[PDB]
Amino acid sequence: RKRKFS
Amino acid sequence: HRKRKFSDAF
Amino acid sequence: GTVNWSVEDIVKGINSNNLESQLQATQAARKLLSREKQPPIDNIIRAGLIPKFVSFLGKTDCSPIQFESAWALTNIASGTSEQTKAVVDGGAIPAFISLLASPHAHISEQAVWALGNIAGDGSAFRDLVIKHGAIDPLLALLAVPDLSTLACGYLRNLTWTLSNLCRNKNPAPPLDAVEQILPTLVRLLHHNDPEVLADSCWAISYLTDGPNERIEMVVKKGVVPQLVKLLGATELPIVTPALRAIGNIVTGTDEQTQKVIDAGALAVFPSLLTNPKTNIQKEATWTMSNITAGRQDQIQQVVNHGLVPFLVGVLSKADFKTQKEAAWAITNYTSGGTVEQIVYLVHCGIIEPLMNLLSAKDTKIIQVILDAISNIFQAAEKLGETEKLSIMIEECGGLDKIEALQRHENESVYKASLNLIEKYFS
Repeated sequence: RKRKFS
Repeated sequence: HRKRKFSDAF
Repeated sequence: GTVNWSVEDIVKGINSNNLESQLQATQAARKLLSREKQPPIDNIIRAGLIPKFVSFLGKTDCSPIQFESAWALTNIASGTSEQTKAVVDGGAIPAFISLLASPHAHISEQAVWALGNIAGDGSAFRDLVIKHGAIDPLLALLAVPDLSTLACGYLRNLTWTLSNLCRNKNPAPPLDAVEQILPTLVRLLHHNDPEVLADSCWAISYLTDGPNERIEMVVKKGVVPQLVKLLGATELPIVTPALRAIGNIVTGTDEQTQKVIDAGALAVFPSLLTNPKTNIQKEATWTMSNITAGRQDQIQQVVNHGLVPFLVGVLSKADFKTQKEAAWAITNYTSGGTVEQIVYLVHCGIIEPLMNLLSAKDTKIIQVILDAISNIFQAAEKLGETEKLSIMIEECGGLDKIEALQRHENESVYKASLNLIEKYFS
């Protein structure tokens, strides 16, 4: 999984 | 009968 | 100020020989890369900005440009594999590892986040992050007397990044890396935050998915009772990976399967086998199938816990995927069970739902069910009660289904169905 920092 | 690993079941 | 800048203006600011102009332009790039709808990641890569951001990571003298460039790069690394590769090709891995020891908590967290995204891409990048030495400074951030003193988001990011270092196969993570991470993982598994618990469980589910030697490394750490406790949690994001880890452990040796039973896992299965989430019922039935594939004393524990009526339930009505797993659970039970255990299965009403599933357009489930029928008849043969079973199969319309399967396209189905008709229905 990858996650953006919004 | 025999074990099935996650990738061998689905 | 730094809101809605063009890529051209960002490039002009970053190419200036002025640190403050570079900082303002990097923050503008971070804000562009942070927008909800279509961030221009490819445009930023094409402008040659990744090597500039990576050099800004080394500017110890300017902590805001380290943070802005780390955040901009985290957003690029969170994208596609090609976008994560562009971050890695820019030399970002050693630069982020150096930032883990930053005295600024928000910078250190950004580096943790970026490395989790890089490691999360797949096996090669995970192993490359490990070779650059990320594990020691990541674990040092969690080397505190009580995890409760750490900031909530910071702990969640560290857990998630560690779970990515445990993830992926072909190859599985290096054995020494797994041994190094496991004591911290066991500690995170006893933390009270639901997100930390979910990701710790996912990490454990990855480490237990593979050869029995891999399961052993985990089970030896005494985590099975804690996993069974989490198997009973109210939060679905916790139950899902805790069930996956338990399901993975019972694919192991009879001894590893026994640790799951000894920890009281079977007492949770009446609720798991009737859970409103179809994936929970499916994976709980798969778990049951691997326990019925065990020793006769393990099949007896399934019986004692009143789980055979729950298996009759899922075989009678459930999503088809769960029903197929239920068919496997029955064939495994009938293969390893005693005559008394197989007789008990018929008395619980397994025959009618087992026969109704012979109408399914799936060759694999037909083979599995026909094998179970053969095993039940073999038990009935030992008691001389084959006629009593034959009439039971005839009455629920099972005979009509087996007879029709004699003209099936599959060879194994055709042979097994002709065998039952000739042996018990002629």
